[PDB]
Amino acid sequence: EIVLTQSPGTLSLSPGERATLSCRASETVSNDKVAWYQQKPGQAPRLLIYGASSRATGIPDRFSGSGSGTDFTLSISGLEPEDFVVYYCQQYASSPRTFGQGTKVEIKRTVAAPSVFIFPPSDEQLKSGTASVVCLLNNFYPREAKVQWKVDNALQSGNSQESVTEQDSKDSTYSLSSTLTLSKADYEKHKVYACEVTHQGLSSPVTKSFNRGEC
Amino acid sequence: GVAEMNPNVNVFVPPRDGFSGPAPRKSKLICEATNFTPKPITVSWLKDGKLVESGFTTDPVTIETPQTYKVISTLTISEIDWLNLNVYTCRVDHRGLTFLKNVSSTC
Amino acid sequence: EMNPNVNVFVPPRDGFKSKLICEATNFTPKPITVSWLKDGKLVESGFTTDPVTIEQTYKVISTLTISEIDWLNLNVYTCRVDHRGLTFLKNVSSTCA
Amino acid sequence: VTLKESGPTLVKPTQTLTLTCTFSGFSLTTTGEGVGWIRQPPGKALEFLAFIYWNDAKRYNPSLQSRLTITKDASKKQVVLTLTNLDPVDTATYYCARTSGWDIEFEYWGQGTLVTVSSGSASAPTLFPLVSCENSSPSSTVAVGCLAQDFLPDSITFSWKYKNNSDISSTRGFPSVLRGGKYAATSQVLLPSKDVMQGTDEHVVCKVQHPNGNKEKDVPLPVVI
Ligand SMILES: *[C@@H]1O[C@H](CO)[C@@H](O[C@@H]2O[C@H](CO)[C@@H](O)[C@H](O)[C@H]2NC(C)=O)[C@H](O)[C@H]1NC(C)=O
Repeated sequence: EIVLTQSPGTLSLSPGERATLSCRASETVSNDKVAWYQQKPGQAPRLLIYGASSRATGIPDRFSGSGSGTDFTLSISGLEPEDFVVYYCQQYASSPRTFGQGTKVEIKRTVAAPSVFIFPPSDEQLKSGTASVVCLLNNFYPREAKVQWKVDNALQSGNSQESVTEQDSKDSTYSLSSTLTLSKADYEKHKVYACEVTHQGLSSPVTKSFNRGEC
Repeated sequence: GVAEMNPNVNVFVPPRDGFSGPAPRKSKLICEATNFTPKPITVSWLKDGKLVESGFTTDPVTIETPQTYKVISTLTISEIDWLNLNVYTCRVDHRGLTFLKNVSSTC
Repeated sequence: EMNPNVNVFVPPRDGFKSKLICEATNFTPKPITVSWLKDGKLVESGFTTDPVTIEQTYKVISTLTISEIDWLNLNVYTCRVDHRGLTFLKNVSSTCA
Repeated sequence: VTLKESGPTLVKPTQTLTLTCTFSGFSLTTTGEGVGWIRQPPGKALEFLAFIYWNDAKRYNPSLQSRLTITKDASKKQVVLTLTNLDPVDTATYYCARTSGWDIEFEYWGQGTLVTVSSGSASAPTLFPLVSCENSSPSSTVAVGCLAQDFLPDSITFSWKYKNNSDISSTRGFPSVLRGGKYAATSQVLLPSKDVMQGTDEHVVCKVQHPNGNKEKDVPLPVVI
């Protein structure tokens, strides 16, 4: 059992610069049989380098591998927009083999203030016995952001899944949606529902709320 | 993205001594709508059944709890036309509803 | 430096409370003060001044709240305009009253 | 060299799952060549299930030992995978690859197939209107969305049209999340404020193309101007 941990989880790079990916192994690998893989969301993963030193057919020469033992580093010269995908390091000397956590690289951009909107549940949806309150964040950077739900001054926990979109191809920004789920009877026992959004580019937190019956 | 109210039509006319300048003297007419919602509104001037297509300027709608707006329009008129007992009518179109107000110099 | 024109509008002869509009146009510079008078007495409340707009010339409009009964009682209303140290007074009254 | 996967798109928990990896263009006769299965749950990394070498040599993962079986049929040139004791947390997309030697591992990858493991049934999606309650802050623009709920499997495409059947470029698609045995997703659209204060059209239609029904609910705009 060889545990592979990759750090950092997310890194922000710029086109044309150099990116270094680190792969940590829990023990030495015989014959340095470590390979790297490239995977794009939607499509299928593709092999780039096998044995950490030999490239495969149809792979550009800008990808270079180095290191041995328990430390391996992947260096890429001439970063391209299409290369901002997730990369995994894997060793095939274990039998059975194991895969690492993987690292995601994003395009570096400036900080943009997000937009917060809250939609109260519709009357038709209330008839089904389930109420869904959404909290939308759009055009923010970096991806790291805290979304907290506060209703009647009581902080909620253990009831938010949280969905986040991928990086925009033309805007390079991120968006996420937070959904509040509660019982219909519990909904009638609360008046004000608000989600708090905290951002690095905002001096003070912005809070949005609504009054039951006015929407 | 609370209430809807029908627009109110008010017409302002110059007094008997409100005409000045070289002969022929000219004055202005003011038609204003207040406490109306939604914002869009159409302002037109009618003179003895004839639409006025020149000599008028309408100020942009500005904000004066239901939201309220106000609109100010100015039409240039001649003293001779006023003395001929001509009737000036302000045409207001709002959400498909038409409101007309008739004013005259007769007591 | 051009003296501002003083014009006061009156309610229609055949009926409409109402409002009084005093307009000063073709004046320079932009700052200007407009007040209202009632039978030669200073008005302390019931009047508002709209922000000055650009028609270089400027336009300023003032609104005075009046009652229907007092207007036709031959009350004297005067619009006072102060500009470049000059004061202009215009007296108006109802034609039919 | 190419690979193709196939199997059921919906399987109930605590049952038997069977997948077939269809490959053509090579034979599993030379040494070093082998076939392996790699799965990846959404939002997670790749997971190694098992690998089979030549001469009927198979390897299994100790974490999943005594739970998977590997069988090969040279006549049909396709490996058969059997999965027992299905669990909702094990839902992932399964891929198979060919190793062209001892050092070149997983040189060619196929396309994969989504195998959803949910106790529920493939019911028609349910749409719910969304009315914005924002006030005292019109800002640059406003947003309006459409709540597609109770759909399975997750395959939905969103298109926004006006009352006069116009075209809108939203491109705002949120991924689905498993909540209470069902996938939930939200879709929004950004529209300029000026266009809202214009045409008398007070509503727009939300359209979803799911292979369980062609319902389309409309969201009435509140209009601000
Ligand atoms: C459907 O109605 C909308 C009204 O909301 C039309 O949108 C207007 O027309 C122009 C020209 O197409 C658009 O670019 C603008 O968004 C709208 N105009 C203004 C002034 O806001 C839309 O064009 C109509 N569809 C068709 C096919 O005519």
